[PDB]
Parts: sequence; structure tokens; C-alpha cells
Amino acid sequence: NWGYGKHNGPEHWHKDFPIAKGERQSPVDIDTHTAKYDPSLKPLSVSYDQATSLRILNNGHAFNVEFDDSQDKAVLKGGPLDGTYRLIQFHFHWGSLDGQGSEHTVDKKKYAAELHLVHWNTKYGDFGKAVQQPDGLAVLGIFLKVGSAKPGLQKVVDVLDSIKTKGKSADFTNFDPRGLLPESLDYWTYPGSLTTPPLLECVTWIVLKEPISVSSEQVLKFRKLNFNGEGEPEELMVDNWRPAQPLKNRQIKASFK
Ligand SMILES: [Co+2]
Repeated sequence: NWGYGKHNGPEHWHKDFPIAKGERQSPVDIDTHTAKYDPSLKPLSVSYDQATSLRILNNGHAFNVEFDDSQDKAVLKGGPLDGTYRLIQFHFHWGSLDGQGSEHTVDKKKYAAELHLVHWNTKYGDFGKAVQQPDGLAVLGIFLKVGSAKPGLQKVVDVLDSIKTKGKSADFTNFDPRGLLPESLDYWTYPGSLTTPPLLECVTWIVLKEPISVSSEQVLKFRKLNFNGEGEPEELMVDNWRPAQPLKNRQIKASFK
């Protein structure tokens, strides 16, 4: 029964999910002066040329663009990762106002939104087994700032009216996630968790330094979605972000000098 409201939001999650107060929780503030360049990081490889998107779903908390992960078709490798991680879905977190919405922050700066491309480690066979492992998942996080429109986002925006309410889905084939990436792949990395319940501590986070720009009109259309189901009182889908959590005994590494 978790969500993002006053009575069921992030400050309540620990009661059903005690790992919310764990040693490896996400998101975090990225203190750029404390993060250290790591020359042992290999080059990051984002191989999304054969990505096969299938469907888009409003799950009552965000919307997921789902991919066919039955074959190695869209994969993340390199950087801090060992082996191959397969893309299963992406989603966003965003605010009610342009001054908030991201989960990670950079020297306490909040962006308008944050894109998460979720991948699972193929050594574990499927996503469900991967989320029982400390290196099960790799999430590529990309900040969104408001400015010029992002052409590669428009197909997402324009289908949101068809998935307004919780539980609705639509066909969403032939979507190219390359068009959501910034120019540079410079990143920060650290060990963390899912940022929604069950908050499992299974993620290698790779957070790109360069944000993408999206237009005010694009993000306003995200804010017309609903957390509620059809025929229920409208609750706008906004502020579906968890705030930064304690870094504890962790180090954030940078890929760039
Ligand atoms: Co997320």
C-alpha cells in the first residue's frame, strides 16, 4: 500500500520494508568533491542497437517502458560492471515543479526529473533471481533538466494519454532508447538499492554527469498522469521520487578526471 503521499510515502516505507534504513540505500547525494576518479574503471558500453521495446504500463507509481529481455539485445557492460546486464525496462521520477523531481542529487542540486534504465545481470538467469544478489542489477540514471525539447522522448510523451491511470498499458514497439542518452557517458558509480519498495540492495548505480534537456511542455505532460485507477478521484502522478539517503560506509567513484 506504499506510495508518495503524506500518509504512505518514503518516510513510512521502513515499516513494511525495514531495509529502508539499511546500509546500502538509494538514492544519495553525489558530493562531487568527495567522489574519486577511479582509473580501474573500464570504458562503459551501452549497446542498445538491437533493443526491442514492447509495451508501456502505468503501474500506479510511474510508467515503465518494457523490453524483450529473453535474448541479449540491449545490454550494458564495462565501467564498474563484470559481465553483461540486460535491459528490462525504463521509467522516470519527476516533480510537481521544475525545481524538484530527481532522486539522486549533485552537490544537493535537484533536477526536474531522472530516467532509470534498469538492467539485470545475465549470470543469474532472470530478474527475479538477480534481485537476490548484491550485484544483480545495474541502473543507468540520467538527469533531466527543462530547456529545449528532447526529440527522442516525444513518442513517450504522446502515448501517455492512453495510459492515464493505474493498470493501463499500451503497445509500445519500435522505441529506440538511444535517443534518451546525453552526448557524454561520463558517470559516477556506487553500490545501492532499488529506490521503490522492496528497496532491495542489489544495484550498481551508474549516474551520468551530463543531463538531457526536455521541454517544459514535455514534463507538463508527465504531470497529467494519475496514480489512481480509472473512475477514482484524480491524484496527479507527481513527486514520485525518494529523497537522498545516508551514504554510510560507501564510496562514490567517478569515471572522469
Ligand atoms: Co527508478
